[PDB]
Amino acid sequence: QQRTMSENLRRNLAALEAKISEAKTKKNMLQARAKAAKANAELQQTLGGLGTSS
Amino acid sequence: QQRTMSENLRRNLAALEAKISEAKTKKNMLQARAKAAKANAELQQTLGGLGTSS
Amino acid sequence: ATSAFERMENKVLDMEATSQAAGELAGFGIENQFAQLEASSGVEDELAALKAS
Amino acid sequence: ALFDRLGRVVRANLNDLVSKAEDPEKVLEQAVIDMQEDLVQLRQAVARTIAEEKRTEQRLNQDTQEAKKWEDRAKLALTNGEENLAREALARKKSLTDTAAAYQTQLA
Amino acid sequence: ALFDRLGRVVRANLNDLVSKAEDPEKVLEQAVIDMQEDLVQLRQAVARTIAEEK
Amino acid sequence: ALFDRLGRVVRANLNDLVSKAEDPEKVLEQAVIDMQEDLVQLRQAVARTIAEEK
Repeated sequence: QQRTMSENLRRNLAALEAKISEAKTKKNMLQARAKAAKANAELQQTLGGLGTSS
Repeated sequence: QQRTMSENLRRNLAALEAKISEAKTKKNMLQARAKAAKANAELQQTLGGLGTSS
Repeated sequence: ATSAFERMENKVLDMEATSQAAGELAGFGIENQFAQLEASSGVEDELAALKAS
Repeated sequence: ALFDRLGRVVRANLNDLVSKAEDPEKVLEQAVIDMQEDLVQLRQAVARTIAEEKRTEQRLNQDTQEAKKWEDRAKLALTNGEENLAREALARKKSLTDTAAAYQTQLA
Repeated sequence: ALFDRLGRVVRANLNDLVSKAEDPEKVLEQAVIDMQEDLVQLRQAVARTIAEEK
Repeated sequence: ALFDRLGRVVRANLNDLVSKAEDPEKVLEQAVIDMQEDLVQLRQAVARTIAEEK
């Protein structure tokens, strides 16, 4: 009974490590998309300042 | 009898989680509609101030 | 889930900023028609070169 | 009430003081910065309503692709032969297409 | 009985006081912690009926 | 009860305060130390069940 529980805990750890590592890499990717969106906001804001100064 | 009650409680939880999560997402949506209505109120209030100053 | 909501709301602010930048060109006929004419004439020039080849 | 006469004289004093000051160039430069501050704040308010439009549109896209993933789960349940999972995947499609229609109505 | 009028005025006073306070963000953060406390207590009650099943 | 309105306003105040603070880099560094502390404690729990197996 202890070895069937020991394998069941190994499966629980393997599933948990997979979903944690997936969630962390996807969070880094969406933060890089948000950094690109911030750069497009700066581009439009400086284009507005180029418009009023020109 | 305990397993038929155990499934009945699972159905009660599943229905409760569905109606709670629906109510919370709809409350966020109507708060975003209310934020848009507040922005239209600010737009009309500042247009009144543009009217009197002009 | 909590940190994923902060990531989600940050990307929603990028999409609203992107929509506001697109609205600054919406109904702004001079820049809108200039970009359309540049794209249209570029394709017609590429097809004219393909017909000459 | 007595405060009324003090209101009339202070209103006359501040009108004399501003009238003595006022000039064409000062009112022109004030009028262009007034309209610039009104316009930039009102365009920020439009950017908030546009952000709610794109938020509700991306929610509609997320539900409509999730509804197709529940059809994929229903097909997988039918090839497995598990009727209770196929019927749960149908109930997921029915409820998630109702939330998609709610987001589409809000977006309209 | 005489206590009734004191009940009407205190009910009006507490409604004025709460109404002056209420905002969209405060009700949203309260609503998510309310459903989290309800859900964790109800899942503990399900864990008791599951423990009686096992 | 009266404590309820004080709960709504303090929940709104702490949500405003945290919202003013939050940034992508701070949540990323917190999320990696959170998963490291969860993983090392859970691996210590697996080491206890392995010790009972041996």
